[PDB]
Amino acid sequence: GQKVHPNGIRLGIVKPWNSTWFANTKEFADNLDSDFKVRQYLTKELAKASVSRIVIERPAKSIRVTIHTARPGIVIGKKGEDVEKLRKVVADIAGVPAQINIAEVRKPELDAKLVADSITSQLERRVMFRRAMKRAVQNAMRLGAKGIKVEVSGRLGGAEIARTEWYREGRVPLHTLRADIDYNTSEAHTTYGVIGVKVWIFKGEI
Amino acid sequence: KDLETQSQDGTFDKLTKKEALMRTRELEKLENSLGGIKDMGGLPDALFVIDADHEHIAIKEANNLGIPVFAIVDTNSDPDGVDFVIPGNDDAIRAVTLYLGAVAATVREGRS
RNA sequence: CCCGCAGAAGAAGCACCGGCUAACUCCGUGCCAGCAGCCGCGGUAAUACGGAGGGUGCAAGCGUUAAUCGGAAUUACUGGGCGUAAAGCGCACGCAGGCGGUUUGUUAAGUCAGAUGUGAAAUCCCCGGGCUCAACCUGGGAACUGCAUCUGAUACUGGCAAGCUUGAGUCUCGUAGAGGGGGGUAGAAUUCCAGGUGUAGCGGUGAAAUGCGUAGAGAUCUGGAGGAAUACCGGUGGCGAAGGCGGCCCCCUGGACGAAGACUGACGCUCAGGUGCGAAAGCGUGGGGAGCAAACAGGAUUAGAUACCCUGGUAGUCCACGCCGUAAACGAUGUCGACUUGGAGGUUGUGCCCUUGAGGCGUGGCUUCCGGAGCUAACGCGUUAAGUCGACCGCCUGGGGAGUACGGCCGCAAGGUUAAAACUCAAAUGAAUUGACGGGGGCCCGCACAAGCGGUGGAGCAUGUGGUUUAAUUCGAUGCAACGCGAAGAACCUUACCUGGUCUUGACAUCCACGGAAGUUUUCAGAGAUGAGAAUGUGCCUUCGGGAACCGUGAGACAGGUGCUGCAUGGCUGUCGUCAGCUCGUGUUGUGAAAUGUUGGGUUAAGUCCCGCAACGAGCGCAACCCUUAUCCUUUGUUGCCAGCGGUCCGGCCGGGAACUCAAAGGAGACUGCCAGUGAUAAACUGGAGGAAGGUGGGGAUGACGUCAAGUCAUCAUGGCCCUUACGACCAGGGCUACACACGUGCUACAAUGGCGCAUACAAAGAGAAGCGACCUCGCGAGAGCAAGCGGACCUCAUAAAGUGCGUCGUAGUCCGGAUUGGAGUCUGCAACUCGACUCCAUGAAGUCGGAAUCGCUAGUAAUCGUGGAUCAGAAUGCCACGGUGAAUAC
Repeated sequence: GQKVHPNGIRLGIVKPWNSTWFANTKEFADNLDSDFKVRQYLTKELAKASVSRIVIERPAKSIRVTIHTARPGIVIGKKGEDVEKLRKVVADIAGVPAQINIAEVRKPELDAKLVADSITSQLERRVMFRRAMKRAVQNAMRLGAKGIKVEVSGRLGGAEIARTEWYREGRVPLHTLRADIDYNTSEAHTTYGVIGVKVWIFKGEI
Repeated sequence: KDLETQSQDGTFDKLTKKEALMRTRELEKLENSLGGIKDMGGLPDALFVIDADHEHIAIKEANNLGIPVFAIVDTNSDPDGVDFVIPGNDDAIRAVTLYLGAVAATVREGRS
């Protein structure tokens, strides 16, 4: 449209990568398919687990799955059973042993991915969007976030004509590279087509 | 208040003198504006005003609040915005000297 | 009316459900069927149409229509309006009519009090009563809002009488004035006529033409003839009822206003009908006719020009006497009277203090502007009121029809005045607000123009598009912001399009039943898909009635769809525009839409910064933060480098060295930081120093709120609707490359700052493992053989090209140019015909700087030379990077 992906532009400077590893020009292709494949799987199983980001590091043919999650209880199951269950297939997809390692998140409502899910969650259950949308914004201020911005679009509220209503509280300087802005996006599959949600958080300042 | 601390003892060289100067001249801005009022922190209960011509702006505002006003109104002033009118000169230099000191003593003892 | 009998057995529809208005969803149909009191609903997702369910209202009735009233204060007596929304007669005089100052007495009409006569009963109302209640019947009262008579009251209005003076009017002395009619008169100027002087233009316009002129104009001088208007003074200055009225003098005459008193004694204010006056134009009779000028003509302008412009020009405009009776006849504001803060002015009288010095202190008449309260829809009005009241008169009742028709009246006529209806619409209209826009104003910016350089449009070829053709020329993009675009690369593939051949639980996914390792090997028919066999292997755990696997067959859910709608959508993108703007909080002004902040003075690349200020703040943007580039220090020294030192096949090649190049990390440095000057001692701007670099040092990345219901359903995701022995799937060949034709974007040219031959000099960046490939051998060559080294500062791709020295051709369609064409070929790939690139020999066209028109560019840029990379087997003049060479001009 007009704006560049907030995450991408600050990668080199502030926000670190998500699939951190190395591979010569030859095998580069294959790893991408593999690393992508597990990412697809984790979304498919840990959906009802509130998983924000999943790191895929590969040192010396060792597929490392670091998951920055919210609810370890749901992820580990009992005594870790679920994790080591996941360990099997993941190691199989990547073709090499996989030490699945979790990472609990400080504030579930301060990560862009997770919150967007909540907005999506309520819209996936017939919740009046303005109440749903605004609830998250109050939360960012109530958790101390320096700023927040949200934005939904589509057939919102069952309307025929599609419209895009956004919201804003707090300082969100997107043009300042120095500052860390946890931005993320999620869909919203309702009977009224797909609704899209975007959320920004001026979490970091430098 | 914060800057007042930041100025006499606080940060004055952290970035560069040029912008350190910025806060200083900014301190001057807030200085002439909220200088002699910073300690109030609430709402006053009496507005003693020298001229009603230049300061009708505040009078109406004070009148708009549950507050009494005392104006040294002049021949070209509207007394209808005042409560306890004080006719006479306002702009004469020596005039206020007589005025304020008279008020100064009354207010000095008036805490009895 | 009462009693017994019998079984809940005989006994509830109607309208509406978008809003008004109580009450909702689903399906069906698709600007059709329809609906409807109104606004409006229906376009393939209808709460408004039809049905179903649920439900809201009323009930033996419930909806529709019609009709009266209500709401409608949209006929206003109670109870409206007329500055701009409909509405002040054009102004005035004035009979009837309406109303009328003040004092006293008087009468008692109107008015008031009481009583009386009457005001039919019924009905209504009040309290009772009677039918099982009620409806209904009915008792007594109240009321019958009125009218007539009689008696008291006498304030207010009326009749009468007598006054008073503050209303009105008269007189005396003065004042200012474009007040009106009549009679003379002065000067400037224009036109014409008569001469003198004198000579090729004059006049007119955007330019020009018509026209005037060598018969001698225009110009200039003198004389004369006339008609009309009065420069300067001249003034939101004066007079007049209004229309109007302007040099000067005279005559006749109206009105206004003032000082001071005298006098009459309410004699008033308004006013239907009526009478008079009443701009310009127009009309009639007779004059006058300079200038100006409808009509008219010619000449231009123009697509046309019955106009705007120019040259002429009649009626008219001027006078006399009559008529016409209309104007945005307008402070769009009827006349008269009273009361209610102020300020600055102008003009005309007049009393007083000093005229002591162009003055100061007061009181009256008219008039201009600004604004208080208040009023008002707002704008604004505002002691000259649209303020607060009183008297009287005119007039309005949605817009259009229509100020018209008809008739009356008046008119010489043109017309005027008086003044509708049917019909049609659901608005019309005013004030103000936010914007957008202006062939409106001011301020500023941008390769926007200008100053220049080089291009396209003309040629050939490449590529894309429209059109055409076709079995198919897949589908999408199609003002700027599509047209070397999606496509970073169509022979098969790709591929969605066509013909023909095939399967249809399928090419792919999961679950079921059963059998079979998987897989490898080989042959036939077929264009291929596939159909037909023949063999081999028979592998992991034992519930060993089977795993898990991969394959085959059959069933059923489905799988799949490059099928439609980007106007159902997310995601992603372009453009306005890297333009400097876009907004919110609280407060404040406004009935409110909103405004203020964001405006103003300076300033800047910039709502950047300072100051001012009913605004104070803040956010998003601008900037900075990030990468690269220009300089240096420090650190490391390979496969990179070579100064000071030795060995050399003088090759950084071998020791050796860590200076330098370079490479790579970390920092330094540049911030108006310093000086002078200007400027508000502010921001900032101009120049200078030092400095590698100077005013965001270059460049890139970065794209605000929103706009185009802009692109995309075909990258992907995805609501609907649609196909589903098909629009799904496999296959061979073809098509996408077709070609009377048009446009776009490029490359090569058209040459001598140029072509060709020989030798020779100087780059950066990047790629490379079914990949790049030297050296060497063969060939004229594209390539072939063999092939170290390198998955990489070492090796390879890979010999830089322009350039430079020399020879040479000598302005030709040529030693230019290179398409087209024949032959012989190499490589790639199963395969080169439709349809690959490259080489060799031969061939040799168009084209000699390109119409109207139109694009890019402000410094290492334009232009020009060469190079590499992604896509990819092969397939670049495209796209994306690199370096060489190196301008012009900016008032």
